[PDB]
This record gives sequence, structure tokens and C-alpha cells, in this order.
Amino acid sequence: TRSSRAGLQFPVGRVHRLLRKGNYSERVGAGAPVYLAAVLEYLTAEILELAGNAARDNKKTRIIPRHLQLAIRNDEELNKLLGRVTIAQGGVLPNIQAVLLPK
Amino acid sequence: AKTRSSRAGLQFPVGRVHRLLRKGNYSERVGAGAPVYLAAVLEYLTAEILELAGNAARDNKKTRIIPRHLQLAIRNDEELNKLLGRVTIAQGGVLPNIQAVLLPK
Amino acid sequence: PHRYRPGTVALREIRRYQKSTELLIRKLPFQRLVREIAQDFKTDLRFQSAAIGALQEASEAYLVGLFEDTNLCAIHAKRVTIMPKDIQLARRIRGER
Amino acid sequence: HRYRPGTVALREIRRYQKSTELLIRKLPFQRLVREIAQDFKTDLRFQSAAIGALQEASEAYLVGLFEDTNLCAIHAKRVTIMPKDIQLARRIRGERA
Amino acid sequence: SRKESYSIYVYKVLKQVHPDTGISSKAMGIMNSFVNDIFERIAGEASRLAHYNKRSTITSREIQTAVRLLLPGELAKHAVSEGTKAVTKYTSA
Amino acid sequence: RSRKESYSIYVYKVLKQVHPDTGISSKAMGIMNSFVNDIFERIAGEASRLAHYNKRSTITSREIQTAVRLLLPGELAKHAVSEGTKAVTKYTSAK
Amino acid sequence: NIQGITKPAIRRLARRGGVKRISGLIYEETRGVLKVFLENVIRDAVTYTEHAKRKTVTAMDVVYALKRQGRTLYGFGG
Amino acid sequence: RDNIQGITKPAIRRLARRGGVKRISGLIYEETRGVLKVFLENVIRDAVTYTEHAKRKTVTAMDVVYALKRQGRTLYGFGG
DNA sequence: ATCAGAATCCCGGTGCCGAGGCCGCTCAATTGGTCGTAGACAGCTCTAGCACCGCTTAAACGCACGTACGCGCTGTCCCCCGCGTTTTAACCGCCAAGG
DNA sequence: CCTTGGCGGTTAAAACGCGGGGGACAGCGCGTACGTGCGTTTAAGCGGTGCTAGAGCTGTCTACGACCAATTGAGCGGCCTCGGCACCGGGATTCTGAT
Repeated sequence: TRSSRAGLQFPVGRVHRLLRKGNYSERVGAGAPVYLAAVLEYLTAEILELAGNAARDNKKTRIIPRHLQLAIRNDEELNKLLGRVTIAQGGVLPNIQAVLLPK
Repeated sequence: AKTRSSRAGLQFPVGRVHRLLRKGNYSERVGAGAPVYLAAVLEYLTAEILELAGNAARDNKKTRIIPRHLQLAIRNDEELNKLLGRVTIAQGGVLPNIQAVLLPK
Repeated sequence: PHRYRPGTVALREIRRYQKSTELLIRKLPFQRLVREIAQDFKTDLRFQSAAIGALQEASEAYLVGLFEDTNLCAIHAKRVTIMPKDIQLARRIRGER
Repeated sequence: HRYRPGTVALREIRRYQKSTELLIRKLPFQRLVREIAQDFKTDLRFQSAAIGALQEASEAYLVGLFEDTNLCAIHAKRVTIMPKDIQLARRIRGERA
Repeated sequence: SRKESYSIYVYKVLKQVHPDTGISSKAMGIMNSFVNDIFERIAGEASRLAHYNKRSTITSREIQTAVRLLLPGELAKHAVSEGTKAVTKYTSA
Repeated sequence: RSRKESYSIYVYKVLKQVHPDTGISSKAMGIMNSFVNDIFERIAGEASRLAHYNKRSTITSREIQTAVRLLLPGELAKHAVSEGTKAVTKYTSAK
Repeated sequence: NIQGITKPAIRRLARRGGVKRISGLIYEETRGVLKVFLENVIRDAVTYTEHAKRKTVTAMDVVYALKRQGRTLYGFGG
Repeated sequence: RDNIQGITKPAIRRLARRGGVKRISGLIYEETRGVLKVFLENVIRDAVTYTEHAKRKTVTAMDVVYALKRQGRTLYGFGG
């Protein structure tokens, strides 16, 4: 694809065909699909950088949905992004209130 | 009778309804009778709102509709407020809400 | 000149505010607040009067709704007076921090 | 032996907030979902993935609701929650009119 | 140019509902915004569901099920009942 | 028989670049596909809204550039904008 | 059914829900809330399935359904 | 300047009363200003971004409505 | 302080099942060339907005009078859990099989 | 072939009973700021008022994008034998409660 010459991991042509399939507009410039692919690639790279370190934290190499969920919930901007969107087998970060603790 | 709304017993312009669906990047094609049904539904909604809106306007001895009466009509009805729970109407204010502890004994 | 016990004229003012629909907050202080807030992001801006009125109406509606939720929290805690911890309780549950 | 009350519950909270096991078993949940869907059309096949999605969404939302309810109850200096606590938690977001 | 509005349409809807009740320009804009945003919601749902059906056109049953999904239950049912008669009248004539 | 499109090896190679000794599960590939598709859905909807509101038909790089600053927080959005602008310049300069 | 859900299920849900203890009326209230939420999701999901004129309710139908209320669930073809 | 604290005390008192409140604490006004600061920040930032997309240094009444529609606070009677 | 009663996590052995390694593929991305319609450079404009400026009586800041609600204190009531002991069932462990 | 149906059965999930003793809760005391009035200060409401800015609208030139026509190689469909953690055996160390 053209992503090799653009220095992008995610192919741009798939993004272009995704834009064409939904009929979101009559025409789209050439910069929009490459920009969208770059933004998606950067977001996925950040998420996977967090997920790999999370896997290494527990002396592990594989990633299950729990690791991705915890990586999303650890950050604040990313938690804001996934504020009201549910993830399968996600769960919630542990939280124990103070007044519940025995004295 | 020339307009398509005359043949459908409606008054919303079918051409205007279909114009946005065509030049709005919604789909490759849109139906011709579907705008008739959508306009019928929209007209029913407008009439439904206007019933209690005019009732509220008349009950206050203010024949001309003010936005406060529209807000009261929208938020008083369960269905209308459920449709417009996050929706605020201009110059409408808020529903009178007084609980038990607020009022003195 | 006579004084009534607390809770008499407060309810009268509450009913006066709720019955009417005109914006209680004066236009100029809130519009100057909006100007100051907007100046922090982009400089040398011009603001339409209708847009500022829309922002004022939306802010008043949101604040009244949040205060109703605060009242619900206060009644829940066996109280009448509202304090900021009620707003903290309501905003986190709503999801707006 | 008999532990001090509340410590076992917090230990259960800690061990469940880190575990990925399904809290609600699939069979009663599937039967309830089928019965609910049968109010309109009978003999409605539900996929295993569809049932899993339904239970995951229900558990996530209801856990969030319990977190909000606990926040309300603690905000009233209480630990065990009450139907008033649930009412406040559901009303704060805006779902309840 | 000529920006299309619902002013005369709103006038006729009042004359069909509350002929003796006046309307203000604020109420005019409020009703225009109501019709506009409900129209946008229904059209967006129709587009999404057409994309769900692997289809490039929108039928009447798609709009009826969109009304059933979006509008509140009793309100949606009454809207469907009123719209079916209009569809039948349009088709027959 | 239709052969769909996913991010199976795309996500795997990106993870390899950021963490060479890190695996991933079968469910996680589908979840990442759903995540990226949902983000793309939001971005496409915002691009359509921006084009239509400004009375336009062609969605250039600028519409997405503005929509990112709305979708992502200011600093993360700034990083995304910088990376996307670099990609656009690289695409335009190259063939 | 609605009454088929057991006490330890709601107890462990509260444990993951950050609630240390829940009263007797909480069991009934939680069953009611869970049932009404299930019906709210099921109405949209089953209606979407019916519009497709198909018997088996596909999993993706929840994604189309929970999209309406802004609570879309990932991992099922989104 | 100093318009964040320049909001009159009885105005926020009126807002609290409209929220059905009978007893209003003195810190409620400060909390209201603090929350409204960010509440205005978010919406005004979104609106200014919308204006900046179209090479505009002036906010139109349509852009605010567009931003509110995106955020989920659609306003009636003001166009859009 | 000072003791145990069991609670839960880590190392190591077993091993296994899918995660990736890898081959065939076919269609989706690439792209030479062609024509076009909102895109855009540039200009006319023109009134709602920017901004200042003055006058005035309604709203706000200050502040006393006082007292009632939030917080604290004292005491009282009792209840889902902790466990003991018992309860019965969701899914494993199997098949057919059909729409 | 992805869904349906049946048939048996068992330890994990859970159900009745004793008793709790800290958690939930009613009531009583107490302090200070919030309700309510007015005295007095205030820059805001309203009206002028001068200027004018940039975006709405339009003349005009049109560049790269949808598409025709064609083309090719890599990600997905499908295999397969091996490895990172599933899963348990059996062990040390930290809590939690009673003393």
C-alpha cells in the first residue's frame, strides 16, 4: 500500500475505502485519509505501549482484554475518551472506600 | 392538486424533506414515499406538542404562546420530557420543583 | 417594620424565581465572565449577542439541574442545607468532573 | 472462626475487583432474557455471544450503579445501602425523571 | 437567497390544532428546532439501519421501525398508526 | 463467502514495534478492531458534520485536523495533530 | 427468571460494585433494576433483529442497540 | 477583570433557589463559580475550535449550537 | 505488646491449546488518465457587532437580630453476614440433528 | 454449520438457622452562619453614539478527486507443531483476630 512510502504502519487505502463505503461525503481530500490513519496509528501505538508495559508488570508476555481495559482506565485522557463505552470482559479498577475499612 | 403532499393528506413539503436526505450524505438513494411517512410522523409530533402547549397558554390567560409555556408543556409530560431530558428550550426556565423539607411545617 | 422567622420569605423568593422564566442573572456580568473565559484560549475574538445569550441560558439550565441534584443529595443525607460535598457526590456519579 | 464484621466483605471486594470470573451464571440469566423477549415473539434464538454481551453490559452498568449507590450511602455516613440510596444514584445521572 | 422555513407550515399546523391560539417568533424558532432535530435523528437512524441492511435505499418499514426505536413507546405507536394511513392514502392516490 | 478486513497483523506489528516481546490474544484482536472502528466512526461523523455545517462537500485534511482537537484532549489532540500533519506532508512530498 | 437470581449473585455484584453490605430490600430493588435494564436493552435488540426478519438474535444487534443509548459494547463487530 | 469572583452573590443564590434549595451555604457560591469555570471552559473551547476550522476569528450563533449538539446540550429556539 | 488460625501468593512440575509461523489467495489497494463542481483567490459590501459613554433608580454589599440545622454526643435497636450445617443446580460430559 | 433438542449428574454456587455487637439509627445539646429586614453603594439597564470588521455573498479561475480502464501483491482463510502461561503440588510469610 501507500503507507510504506508515508511512514505509517496502518495502510491508508483501507481508511480510504472505509470512508467511501459509508458515503459520509461526496468527496474527501487526499490529506484526510492519511491524517486519519496517522491519528489512529498514534492512538493505537500509545495504547499498545501502555498494554505491553502492563503485561510486563505481571511478568507476562500475552495480553488479554483485561490488560487493555486496565491500560485504558489507568490514564485520564483515555478514560475520558472511553467514558460511557463498555468493553467486554473489562471490569473496573479496584477501589475500596475508607469508611468501609475496619478501625 | 400538484404537490405530492396534497395526494398524501399532509402539508409538509415532500420535496424539501427529500432534498436534505439526498444532499445530506445520508445514503446512495432514499425512497419517495418514505418522506411522506416521515412528514406524517413529524406533523403528528407537532400537533401532539401544540395540544398541551396551547392548553397551558390558555390556562394562564395568555393566548399568545410564550417559551415558558412551551417549556412547561415539554417537561411536564412524561413522554415529552423523556424525549427532551437533556434538551433545554430557550426562554423556558425550569420546572417548579419544591420538595417536602423545603416547605416549613 | 417586623421580622418573620427564617423560612418564610425564602419560600416566597423560591416561588418567585421558579414561576417566572426570565434570566435572573444580569446579562453584563455573565457576558464579561464569558469574554474572560474565552480570552484564555484564543485572543482577539468577537462574540455574537445571540451566542452569548445561548451560552448564558445553557449555563443557567445546567446549574439549576445540578442544584436540583444537590437538593436530592441533601434530602438523602437527612438535611436541608446544601454544601459542596453534595455537588461533588452528584458530579462524579453524573460523570462530569 | 468468627472474624470482625466487614473485613471479609472488603476482602471479597478486593478479590473480585481483580478477577475476571463471571459473577452471574449464564443459565438463569439466559432464561430470564428469553422470557423477557418472549413477551412479543416466541421461540427467539439468542447467540452465546449475544448472551455474553448482555451479561457483560448488565454487570458493568449495575456495578457502576452500586459504586454510585455506595458513594451516596457513604455521603450520608452509612455503609449498608438503602432504596433511597439507589433512587438518588439513579436520579443523579438523569435517567430517572 | 431564499432560506426555506416552516413559518407558514407552523401557521397551518396551529390552524389545524389551535386556530385561536397565537404564536411568538421565539415559539416559531423553538418549533422549527424541534422539527429539525427530530428530522435529523430519524434520518440518521435511517442511514445507519440502511448501512446495517447492506442496502442503498430506504423503505417505509425502515422508517416505521426507526420511529418505534427512537420515539417513546405510546408516542411512537401513535405516530406509526397515523403514518400508515397517510402512506396508504399516498399509494392509493 | 466474503473476506473481511481487520487489524489482526496490524496491531500485532505495532505492538512488536513498541514491545517486541509481547503477545496478544484472539479476543483482543477483535476488541481492538471494534475500538479503532468506533474511533473512525466518530471521526467520520465529525468530519461530515464539519463539512455540512460550513456548507462544504470535500472533507480535506483540515476537517479531520479540527475534529481531532474536539475528540481528543488538548495535549493528546496536539500530539495527534502533529503526527497527522507529519504524515500528510510526507504523503504530499512523496509519490 | 427474575426470581431465579440468587442472593450470593447480588452479593458478589455488590462486592465488585464497591458496596460492603446491602440490606434486604436491596435484593428486591436490585432485581427490579436489573430486570428493567435487561428489558430496555432487549427491546431495542429484538426490534433490530425483527427488522432483519431473522430468528436468531445476532450479537451485533446489541452493538446497534446500545449505540442508541450511547453505551455501545466493544468486541462484537463494532 | 476579576470577573470570575465578580458574579454577584444573590445571582448564584437565585440559581440555588431555582434548584429548589431552602438553606444555601456560603461555600456553595464559591463551588458554583469553580465548577462553572470549567463548564464554560469546555464549551467555549469547543466553539472556538469550530470557528478556527473555518478561518474565523468571530464566533457565530450557529457554531455554539453545533458544539452543544455534539456535546449533548442542544438548545432550542436559537437556530441550528 | 503477644500468641495462634488459617489466608493468599510464589516457585516449581505438568502440558496443552491456541498464538503465531507460514502457504495459497483474490480482491482491495494502487494508480495512468480524464473530466468536473463545489473549492477557493479575490473583490463588493454593509449592517450587526465592537467599543465607548452618559444617566438613573433597581439590585447588591454590609450588617444587625436571632435561632434552627449541621455537627457532635449519648444512648439505643437489631441484622445480613460469619459460620455451621445443609441445598440442590449450571454447566461438564455426552449424544443426535435440523432448519 | 451454527444453532436447536435431549439425558445424566456433581462439587462449586448457594440455602435454612444461631447468634452477633459493630453497624444502623433515634433522640438530645450546642454553636454559628443563614434567613430577614433595611442603610447605603454600586457598576449594570437602558439609551445614545461613533466606528467598522470580517464574513455573507458574488465574479471568476479551477486541482485534485470520483471514476473509467486496467493491474498486482499482500492480509486474510486456512494449516500445523511448539511455547507462555493454564492448572495444580505443596511451601513460606503476611494479615486478623483473640489475649
